[PDB]
Parts: sequence; structure tokens; C-alpha cells
Amino acid sequence: DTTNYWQDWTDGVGTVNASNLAGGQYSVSWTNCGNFVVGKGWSTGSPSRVVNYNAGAFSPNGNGYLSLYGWTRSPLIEYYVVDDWGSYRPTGTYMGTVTSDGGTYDIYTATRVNAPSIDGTQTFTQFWSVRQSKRSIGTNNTITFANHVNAWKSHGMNLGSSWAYQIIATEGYQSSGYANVTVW
Repeated sequence: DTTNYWQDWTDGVGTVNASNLAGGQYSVSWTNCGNFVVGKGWSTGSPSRVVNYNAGAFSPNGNGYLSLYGWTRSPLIEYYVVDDWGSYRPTGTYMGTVTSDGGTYDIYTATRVNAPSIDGTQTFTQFWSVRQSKRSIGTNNTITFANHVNAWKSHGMNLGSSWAYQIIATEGYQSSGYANVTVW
């Protein structure tokens, strides 16, 4: 189940240089970005996928995230399993916790109103698992996504029936930084 998909999306604000390197590896350098989502993974997500990564570097100067990230449709859901962040730890409405792969994660919901999405301007829902402390960087890290899917289900956070991409994403917001990550 090695990676099959490369994502290099930016809103075109500031400079985001993303490199599609061999296999599951990518890098990104950014200066004064708006928003971007870069990473590697799978063009069709699975609720049972076991994802592995090693972030050789993850050094946001300000707001960036390193997450398992993807979308469903029917309904439209943007989801995150956040292992590392910079200056800002993302939150929403608290639902409970899930303990997986050595971490305890807070579970949040949020609504995004007429906001940017995979289908342009849409009102959609976010499902979050946010680690309570930053995960180690430069280590081989597993995200057992079924644990998060099943924890989310227990709070009525059911994913949509149509799966879009599923990646280990570096995301920045009004920040600068560097990352270098290998996914498998």
C-alpha cells in the first residue's frame, strides 16, 4: 500500500515551493504564505488505512500543521489527525479523546461556512483529532486511522460515503517554514 498521490495545493499567496521527491517523500519551503496543503498519500482514502511517516524536518515559523488529512463527500467533511503544529494548536468544539499510536488526542468538531473546500465555496464540517502535545519529529510515526474513525463514530462524527484523497499534509497559514516528510 505505498503512496499513489501527490498534492501541491496553494491559494497562490506568498511563495510555496513543493517538491515531489522519490517514493513517499516530499519537501516544502514557504515564505509569507496564505494557505497551502502539500503532501503525499492516496487518491482514495480508506477508514482502515494504517499510515506511516517520518518528518525529517517540520519547522513552521508561525502557524503550520503536520497531519493525516483528507476529505469525504456526502456529506462534505474535511478531517485531520494533527501530530505537530507551530505557534497555534488548532481546536474546535470538544467531543472527547482518543488514545492511539502513543498519543492522546482531543476530538473536535467545527463548521466552516461558505469557506474554501475541495468543491470551492461550500459550507462543510471539520472532524479533528489534535494531539495533546507535539509528537516527536524525525521518528517513524504510525497513525492507525481506524482508531480515530471509530472514536469519531462514537461521537456521531460519521464520515461521508464518497472518499477523496488522504495524505500526510503540511499545511501553513500566514506563516513561513520548511518541512521534509516521507510517507508509506
